[PDB]
Amino acid sequence: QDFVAWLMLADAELGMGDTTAGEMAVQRGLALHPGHPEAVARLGRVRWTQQRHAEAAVLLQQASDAAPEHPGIALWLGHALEDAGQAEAAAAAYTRAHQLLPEEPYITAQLLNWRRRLCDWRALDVLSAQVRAAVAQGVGAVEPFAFLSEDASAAEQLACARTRAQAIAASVRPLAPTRVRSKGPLRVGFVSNGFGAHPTGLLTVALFEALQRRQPDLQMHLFATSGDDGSTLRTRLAQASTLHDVTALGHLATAKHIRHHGIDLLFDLRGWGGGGRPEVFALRPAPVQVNWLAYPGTSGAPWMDYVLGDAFALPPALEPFYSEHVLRLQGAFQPSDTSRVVAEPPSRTQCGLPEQGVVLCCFNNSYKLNPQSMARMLAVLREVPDSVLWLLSGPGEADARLRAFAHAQGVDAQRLVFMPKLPHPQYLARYRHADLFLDTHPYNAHTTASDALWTGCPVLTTPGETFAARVAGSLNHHLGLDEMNVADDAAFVAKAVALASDPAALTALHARVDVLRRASGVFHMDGFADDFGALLQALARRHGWLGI
Ligand SMILES: CC(=O)N[C@@H]1[C@@H](O)[C@H](O)[C@@H](CO)O[C@@H]1CP(=O)(O)OP(=O)(O)OC[C@H]1O[C@@H](n2ccc(=O)[nH]c2=O)[C@H](O)[C@@H]1O
Ligand SMILES: [Mn+2]
Repeated sequence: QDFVAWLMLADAELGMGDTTAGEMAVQRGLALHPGHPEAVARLGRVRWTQQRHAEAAVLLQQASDAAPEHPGIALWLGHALEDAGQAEAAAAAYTRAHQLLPEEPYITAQLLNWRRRLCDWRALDVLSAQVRAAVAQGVGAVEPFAFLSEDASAAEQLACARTRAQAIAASVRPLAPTRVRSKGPLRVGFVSNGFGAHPTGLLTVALFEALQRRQPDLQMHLFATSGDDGSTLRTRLAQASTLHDVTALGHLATAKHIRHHGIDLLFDLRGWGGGGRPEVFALRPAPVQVNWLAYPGTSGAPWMDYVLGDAFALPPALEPFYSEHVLRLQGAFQPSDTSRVVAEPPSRTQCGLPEQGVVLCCFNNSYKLNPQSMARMLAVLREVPDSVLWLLSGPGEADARLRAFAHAQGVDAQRLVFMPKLPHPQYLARYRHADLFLDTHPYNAHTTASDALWTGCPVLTTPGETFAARVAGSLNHHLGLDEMNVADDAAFVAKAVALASDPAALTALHARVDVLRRASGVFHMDGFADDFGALLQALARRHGWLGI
């Protein structure tokens, strides 16, 4: 007959992963004091872990109303609103929560991440500062993936990453160590939530296909942390490897499953950004663990032996900012699905383009569209009379905010065009109307840059000082397109303008993109598989492998 105790014990089930016996406890808490903000909020947290995202928000909105000053409620409400797909309302609650506890960094950082997603730039500079300070001070549980959006050095990214990795490591007891097998075929494993219609699957599929044909001595094992999505990608990946569906397994069981298969080299294709699975790596189920492709920066993690980069994206000057030992592929670090035949799109009109005019384009998640990147794109529009800027439609009112900024920047708002979300092949097809792709800084197009070039659309970029800001530049460089890697904003604006105001030169550059996309190594997955396989083998011998 004890109220406080019920919620306290309901919390103990949560914490230990007890949705069902935890709900019995919360419900009985509500049967003593019905409508009490502390229980009403808690019931909404149940529904939320049970994945009843919409009922959660209805309940958490009650509490919030019953106590608009309770910061924990304000915050919990926001998560539910977010996970219920209500972007704008979600950012309002974090805005309130931040205002209730102006100096709680944990909240500031989630606030910042949501504003960037909605292209809401109010007091952006102050929030960015507060997040970076929090990284400095070790506080805030800033997430390394979110941090990539900030203009922060490689030194700051390492701080963020390694603090985060160290907190996780302190809560985890690694599996007993093991060594790379001495003899026999190498077992190489990759952990990922994106084996299907997602960037990781999309980038790695033709590569796994080539490895299957060309590197018979390496056994590729995919550990998929997501179920089968019906995509040809997922099916092709399963056909080109041994795919283990470990969706549903906890961290410990996933790590145990990897160990069960005696994986020699384990690759994190998550990496710091997915649902996670970070403790799966903290458990050290494989003797050599490699950060590659998925997370574009250092893991900062004591459980990660290596990072796999390339000479341009991960140049020598950048090595000290990586906790891992750095390995490099001979060409670009990024593979791609060179089996794609880009289809033909609907007419320009049907894609919301004017029938005439240069179409500048930047397809990229909203959080990469920062003021600096937008402003240099708007500058090109201002200098080139009939051009247009093509963007992906973003969440909530992001599109309207960009429109207003275009106006504020002296550009007719209607010269922005927003592509709705489209299955991959239809989206890829859109590039055939694109004249020039304008990269963002400091977080480049990554998968979208690969898409553009594969279709034949040039990418203009300003290689920066962190790996995430040199990816597009690495593709350009390995393709041979160095004139498309330029020094700074002024040079980026001047280059996009020289090209857009001269349609013959722009056409010549499309023809040059086409020759180089045929000739260069960037899009030869046979040679990528050879180089990848040889690296894997050399790395395994360095750890005792005596070969097949
Ligand atoms: C792989 C990589 O280099 N970067 C990581 C990726 O590995 C990771 O798993 C993901 C998790 O956050 O973060 C970035 C993705 P990143 O590489 O940044 O790729 P994004 O720009 O997020 O691209 C999303 C994907 O959706 C496709 N698209 C987009 C819009 C549309 O309407 N239709 C469509 O098909 C694009 O081809 C792209 O492949
Ligand atoms: Mn298995």
